[PDB]
Amino acid sequence: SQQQIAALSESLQATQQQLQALQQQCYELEKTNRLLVSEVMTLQKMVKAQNQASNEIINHL
Amino acid sequence: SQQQIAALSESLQATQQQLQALQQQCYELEKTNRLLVSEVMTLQKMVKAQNQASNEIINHL
Amino acid sequence: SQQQIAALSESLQATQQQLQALQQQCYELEKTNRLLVSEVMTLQKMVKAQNQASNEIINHL
Amino acid sequence: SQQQIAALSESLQATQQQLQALQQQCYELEKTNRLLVSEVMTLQKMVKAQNQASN
Repeated sequence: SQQQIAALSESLQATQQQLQALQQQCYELEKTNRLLVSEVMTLQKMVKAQNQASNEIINHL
Repeated sequence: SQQQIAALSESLQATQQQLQALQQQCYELEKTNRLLVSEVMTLQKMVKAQNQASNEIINHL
Repeated sequence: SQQQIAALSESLQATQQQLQALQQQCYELEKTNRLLVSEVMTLQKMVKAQNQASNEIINHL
Repeated sequence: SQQQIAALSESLQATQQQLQALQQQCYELEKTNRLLVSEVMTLQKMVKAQNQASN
C-alpha cells in the first residue's frame, strides 16, 4: 500500500509537470494568435483604405 | 495512510483547476479563430469588388 | 478508506474527462486553422490579381 | 486494494499520454499560427504596393 501510493504520487508529479509543459505551449499559442489578430486587423484597415482609393479612381475616370 | 492519500487528492484538485483554466484559454482561442474566419472572408469580398472596379476601368476606358 | 481511494478514482476519471474536453477544443482549433490557411491563400490570389489589374491600368496610362 | 491502485496507475499513465498528445496538438497549432502571421504580413506588403499603384 504505502509503496504503491508513493509511486502514484511520483506519477501525479510527472502529470503536473506535463501540464506545466502544456500551459507553456498554450501561452506561446496564445501569443501568436494575438499577434495574428493584430495583423489581420491591420490588414483590414489597409484593404479598407484601398477600397476608398479604388472608388476615387472610379469617380475620376 | 490517510494523510498521504488526502494529499494525492488535494493535488488532484489543483490539477483539475489548471485544466479548467486551460479550457477557458482554449475557448477564447476558438472564438478568436471564428472571428478571424469572418474577417478574412470579408477581405475576400472587398478585394473581389476592387478587382471588378479595376476591370471596368480596363474594359471600357 | 477503500473510500478515500474510490474518491480519488472518481476524481482522476473527471480529470481524464476534462482532458478529453480540451482535446475536443483543440480539434475545433485545428478545423478553423485549416479554414484560415485555405482562405488566406485564396485572399493572396485575389490580391495578386488586383496587382495585375493595377499594372494593366498603369500600362494603358 | 492493490487492484484499485493498479487501475489508478493504469489511469495516470493514460492521462500523461493524453497530455503528451495535447502538447503535440498545441505545437502544430502554433506552427500554423506562425505561418498565418507570415502570410498576413505578406498580404500587407502587397496591399501597400497596391496603394502605390493606386497613386
